Amino acid sequence: GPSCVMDDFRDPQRWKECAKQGKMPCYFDLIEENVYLTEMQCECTPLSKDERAQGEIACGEDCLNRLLMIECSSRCPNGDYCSNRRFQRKQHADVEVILTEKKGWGLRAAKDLPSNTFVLEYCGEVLDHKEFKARVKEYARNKNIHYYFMALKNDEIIDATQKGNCSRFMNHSCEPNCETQKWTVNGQLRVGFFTTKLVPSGSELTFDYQFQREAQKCFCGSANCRGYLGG
Ligand SMILES: Nc1ncnc2c1ncn2[C@@H]1O[C@H](C[C@@H](CC[C@H]([NH3+])C(=O)O)[NH2+]Cc2ccccc2)[C@@H](O)[C@H]1O
Ligand SMILES: [Zn+2]
Ligand SMILES: [Zn+2]
Ligand SMILES: [Zn+2]
Repeated sequence: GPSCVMDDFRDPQRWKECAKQGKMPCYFDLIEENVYLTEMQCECTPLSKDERAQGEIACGEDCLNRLLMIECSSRCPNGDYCSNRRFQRKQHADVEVILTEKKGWGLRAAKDLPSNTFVLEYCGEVLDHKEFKARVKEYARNKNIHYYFMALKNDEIIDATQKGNCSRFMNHSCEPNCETQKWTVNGQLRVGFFTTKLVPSGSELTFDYQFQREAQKCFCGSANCRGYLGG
């Protein structure tokens, strides 16, 4: 019933207004890139203008970068035509945040999304496994229902609880239709959601949310459903 679009979140005044009549999620800090505490060229042959004209893919599936899960930079053999800079160009799919029967807010496809399609970056604060643990107990002491945690690399856990983006409304499903993929962008590892199937317009977007220890009941609906979240 109550949905909103990506751009609803860029006005804090308007949003906190919609927050008070439950037509938008609880407020948080919207970010495009990741917060921290401190922290090599493509090899495809160029396409012509003749080949740009029929829309044939620049740095498509045969690209040494793409295949190592490393995004091109500005100085790539296809430059602007290069299609393997999806993170940097924020080439996100069309998604609305929706309200789910029992899961809190969720994410649905506003159009048909083909398989292996960049949905969004999971952005947030990047913590070392000390900070993260302090935070887990801080949040358990706060009795926060929801949990916005994810491992990135050894001693690097991304926490969207306070600061983050609409990727954090992605819900679990024991039979999902997206997966995480870890990508390098200027030698900084980044993590985005990518579709694993042909999600129809209107359908909820879901992944296999894996995490440590009150194990939460799972309402994914799916047949052959674990029954609880975790691992
Ligand atoms: N099948 C399900 N049954 C029951 N509860 C479910 C559920 N799937 C999701 N939940 C609820 O979601 C919380 C986490 C969610 C917030 C989304 C929530 N809807 C909200 O409104 O904030 N983030 C996940 C995440 C983490 C890191 C990167 C990306 C995503 C859970 O702790 C659970 O409460
Ligand atoms: Zn290439
Ligand atoms: Zn390229
Ligand atoms: Zn389930």
